[PDB]
Amino acid sequence: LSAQEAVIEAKRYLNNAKDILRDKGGKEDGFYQDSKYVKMAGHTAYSGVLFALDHYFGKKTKGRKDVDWYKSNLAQQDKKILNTFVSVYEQLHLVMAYDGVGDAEVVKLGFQRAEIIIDWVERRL
Amino acid sequence: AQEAVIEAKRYLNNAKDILRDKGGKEDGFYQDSKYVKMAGHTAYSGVLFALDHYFGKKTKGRKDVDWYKSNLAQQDKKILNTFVSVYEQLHLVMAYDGVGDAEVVKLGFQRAEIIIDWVERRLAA
Repeated sequence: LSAQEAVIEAKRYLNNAKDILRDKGGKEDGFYQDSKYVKMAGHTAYSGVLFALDHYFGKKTKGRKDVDWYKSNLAQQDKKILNTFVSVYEQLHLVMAYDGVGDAEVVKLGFQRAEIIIDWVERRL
Repeated sequence: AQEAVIEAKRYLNNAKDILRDKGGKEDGFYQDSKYVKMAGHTAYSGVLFALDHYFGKKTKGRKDVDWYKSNLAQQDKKILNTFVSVYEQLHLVMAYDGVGDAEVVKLGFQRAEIIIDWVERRLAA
């Protein structure tokens, strides 16, 4: 993969996640009621963010890549984007992917934050 | 009495004041986690204060999140989901992890006022 193919794929995970919420999330009264699809959507969107960051940054020697690894790298580049990322981690990786909670307005914001990180990577590119 | 509702709102507004005065907001993120945590805990404790006054007492042990959820499930599902989102945003993301995405925090606080108004509005039934 290359600069822009990597960023395109990242954006496809995002749109796949939005598609999942739209089609299977069961939005009623501002909340996605079907928890398993909130988790799937959150995990997929988060993975899109990590795909973009995985390419934009580097490959790491010695062991698994956790939230800290991403935090270090962003913290050297752009504090706004780091903060945006920690917010995406909280909203997509923990609230959605782990807890299964889909407050639709909060989710929309969390995806806006993920798209900001993808579009950042693409701009820096 | 049911100035339980007023005291709940004092916690919420105190929480907003702490973020304004000590949260260190920058580029849309509160930079000082200490105060994000404090604000979150205070706002969340406000909501619990209104709830504790409406639902009263649990016969054995201490309350936790499951006690509030099962009490709210018997009452109304929109309000259940609203409270879960409060729990996610104010108790987990802010109070515990110290993450303050100001736009997201605002929604969390709107959800909290929704719950306090629901209490006020049931108690005057």
